[PDB]
Amino acid sequence: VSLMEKLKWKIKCIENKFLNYRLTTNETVVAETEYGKVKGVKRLTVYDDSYYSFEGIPYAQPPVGELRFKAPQRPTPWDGVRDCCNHKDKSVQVDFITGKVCGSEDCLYLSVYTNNLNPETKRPVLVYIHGGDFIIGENHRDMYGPDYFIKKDVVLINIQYRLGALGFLSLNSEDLNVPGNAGLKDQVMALRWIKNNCANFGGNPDNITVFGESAGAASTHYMMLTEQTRGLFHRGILMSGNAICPWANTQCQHRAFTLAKLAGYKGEDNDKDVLEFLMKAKPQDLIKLEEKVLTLEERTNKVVFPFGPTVEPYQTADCVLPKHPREMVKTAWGNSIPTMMGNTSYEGLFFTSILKQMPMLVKELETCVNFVPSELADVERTAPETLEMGAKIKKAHVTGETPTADNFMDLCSHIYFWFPMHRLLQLRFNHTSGTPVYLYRFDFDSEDLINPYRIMRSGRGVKGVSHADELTYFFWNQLAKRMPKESREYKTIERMTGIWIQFATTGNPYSNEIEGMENVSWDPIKKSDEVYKCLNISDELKMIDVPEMDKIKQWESMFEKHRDLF
Repeated sequence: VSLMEKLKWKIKCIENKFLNYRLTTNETVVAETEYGKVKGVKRLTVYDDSYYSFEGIPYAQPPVGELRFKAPQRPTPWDGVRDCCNHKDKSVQVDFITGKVCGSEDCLYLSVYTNNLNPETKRPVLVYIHGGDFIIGENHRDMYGPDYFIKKDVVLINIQYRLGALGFLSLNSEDLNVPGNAGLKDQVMALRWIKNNCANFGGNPDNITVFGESAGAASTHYMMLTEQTRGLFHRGILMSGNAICPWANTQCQHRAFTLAKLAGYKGEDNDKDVLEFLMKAKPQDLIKLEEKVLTLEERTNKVVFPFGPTVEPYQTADCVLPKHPREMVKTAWGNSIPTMMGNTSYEGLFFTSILKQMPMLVKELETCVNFVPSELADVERTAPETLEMGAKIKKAHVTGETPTADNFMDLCSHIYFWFPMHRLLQLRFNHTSGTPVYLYRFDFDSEDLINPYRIMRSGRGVKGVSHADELTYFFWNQLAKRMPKESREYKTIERMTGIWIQFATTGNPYSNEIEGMENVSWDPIKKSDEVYKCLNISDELKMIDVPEMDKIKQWESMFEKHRDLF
């Protein structure tokens, strides 16, 4: 991120602070929770809608001291009224713009928003789990403002969960009670809080929808797979990701020692001594060093992040992932709830600035062997069969004589998003009883309204609908502005929030009340479908054959002689 962009961001931060003051009213309100009373405040939006805001509701004990690296524990109840009129800190992380460590270990909070605390009818509850690769993100309204959803009669809840090594350390030794996935266990505890408390805010505990984007989509999927959450919610929406994406989990049990060593540990590699050192470390030090943890071998093998969701090495009471997610799909309770899945029309445009920093990456398209699924490839990636599989990937994405950066980004859309979605759909049809799954494709391009992710990819002036570009149409953020009612952007806000709310309400995303949806016949995907249909969201709403299907089929063809692994 350039120094000019950093200055513009700082300016936006300050301006956003004073806008948020002007949007605060003097009306506060008290609501009940199982742990004690909370005070919220009525806020305005720039469109002059209003909503009651409760931020900083604890769903777990602060995971500090001996609770670091442990599963979340239930919070301590209080007498009196807890002030929830301001946000709490985010989980310790490297700030995506400034490059500096920020946040706090005291981060296990959720925020609840509704336009009416005493409505005449119990309301759909929508629960957003943010993305950020399990290493960044927050529920702060400078990125996740509820301003668009609260136009309608729903309850919206935005959770936090532990990130990085603090959320995802895993150790093999059963005696230490650090099996992994603390951050997913935070999500479980938040979902339990929501089921038990949403009625106090006007919500319907029999009608909860969980949704998330990127790592938040993998998280939502993990919440639909684990027995820990069986029956806690009733619809799921996976936006640009799922739990069988290659980036969504890793076996990180040996990496705690490496982190400890980077942080000054002088002892031997045994879990007990490694843990005692890590329990004494400053959390900023651990998070700052995480970028150095992956070894030369792991980088060679394209491991993306050192710490993340993992298959837990032994069983505990709070265990979230007892087997690989592909195996968990086969018995998952969430296969039996209405599900919606989708991606943007140019996911891989996310990698724009990486390709600018490392132009030589395009040389990987010469043979494409490094993109062959690891379960199909020989270790050296020199076997004739592996070369043949790489050639099939190359045919799918290299459209001209010389591979280009755009070819690379198109490949990225498939390896990270479309192909795992296809593999999940096909796996799941073998373990569900007709519960519907609906596909969307977000294909609306604008630079008149943006979100901070565009700054990350150095995406100013870049055309195309990148990963995370849809979040602009769901959440207010500090870069947003009021848009005219007749503008294409305003209409897209209404359509996206409208479709999500309609799906959350009924489990069917179609409604004749959404502008431009009147002539839409949106069927879910059937086991017998050879070509997926999706609702393509552009300036118009249209059912189409998924344009990516041909390339999806070319990826699938690598498994023709290895169908047991598909």
